[PDB]
Amino acid sequence: HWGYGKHNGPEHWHKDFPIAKGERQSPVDIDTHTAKYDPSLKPLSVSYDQATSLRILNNGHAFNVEFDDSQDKAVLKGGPLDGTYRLIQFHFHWGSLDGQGSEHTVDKKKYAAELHLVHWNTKYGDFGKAVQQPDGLAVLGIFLKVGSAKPGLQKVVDVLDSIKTKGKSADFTNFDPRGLLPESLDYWTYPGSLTTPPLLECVTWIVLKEPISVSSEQVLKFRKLNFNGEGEPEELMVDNWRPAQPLKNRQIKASFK
Ligand SMILES: N#Cc1ccc(S(N)(=O)=O)cc1
Ligand SMILES: N#Cc1ccc(S(N)(=O)=O)cc1
Ligand SMILES: OC[C@H]1O[C@@H](O)[C@H](O)[C@@H](O)[C@@H]1O
Ligand SMILES: OC[C@H]1O[C@@H](O)[C@H](O)[C@@H](O)[C@@H]1O
Ligand SMILES: OC[C@H]1O[C@H](O)[C@H](O)[C@@H](O)[C@@H]1O
Ligand SMILES: [Zn+2]
Repeated sequence: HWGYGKHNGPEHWHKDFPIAKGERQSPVDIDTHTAKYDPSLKPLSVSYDQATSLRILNNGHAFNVEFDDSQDKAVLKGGPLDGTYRLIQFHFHWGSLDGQGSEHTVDKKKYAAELHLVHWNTKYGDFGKAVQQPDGLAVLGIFLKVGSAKPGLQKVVDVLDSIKTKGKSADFTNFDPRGLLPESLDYWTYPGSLTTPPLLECVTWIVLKEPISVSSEQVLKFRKLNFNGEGEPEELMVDNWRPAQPLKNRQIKASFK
């Protein structure tokens, strides 16, 4: 199956997922000089005060923190979005070393990691139906740089030893995703895709300009996870990022002048 290694990584995905060479693939490089302020963007609303986290899962590619999406609790609205988008999960992509790990790049610069908060458009009723629609998903992307520790991340870090291998999960109730945000909600936005197979072209990307800082110790613990299952030869879960894809017939819009 697909992965990130030399033999099943991003350069191979197109053989089973031909949309990998499609017209609005993600991630992309964000050229900050060509991005244009867009006055048509409405204020962005990240409304996570009633979020209900449930569980954390090592799925063999990353770890997902899953939320109750059975009703409107944690939602994302405004900005480029038409309607209400419910938070379903978040996960990260990261590197083997601090100089790489992000999926999006900013003027070609790679960050140490990238957080994706994944939301689906409630007009479509369920996630599976949303991923059959051009505007089915919205992903809020946040860059991580290494510096001071992020207190709102430490609970995540500290549970990772209990989900080291593929298929392991743990209870992860009462986690507040608001502690993962930076101060500013300035962002870039463009239409794109899932960055992992099945690579579906359903996503409105909203990428925050301000990174969060995490400590070296925090990201080092991400890198102790395993891609493999229990009992199998250890393959450290590192470099689980897709490189930037061609922009093609797209423009990146900025929320800020
Ligand atoms: N054996 C094998 C194998 C290699 C690559 C992939 S792909 N196209 O999903 O990256 C799948 C299976
Ligand atoms: N199913 C699914 C799925 C959800 C989000 C993403 S991402 N890396 O574009 O946020 C990838 C796959
Ligand atoms: O426990 C994590 C978070 O869960 C939410 O449902 C609560 O309303 C918040 O007050 C709390 O910070
Ligand atoms: O035709 C002019 C228009 O070109 C488009 O490509 C830009 O997105 C708009 O901002 C601009 O007003
Ligand atoms: O908030 C997420 C998790 O943080 C810590 O692991 C707590 O001990 C646990 O009870 C909680 O589920
Ligand atoms: Zn992702």
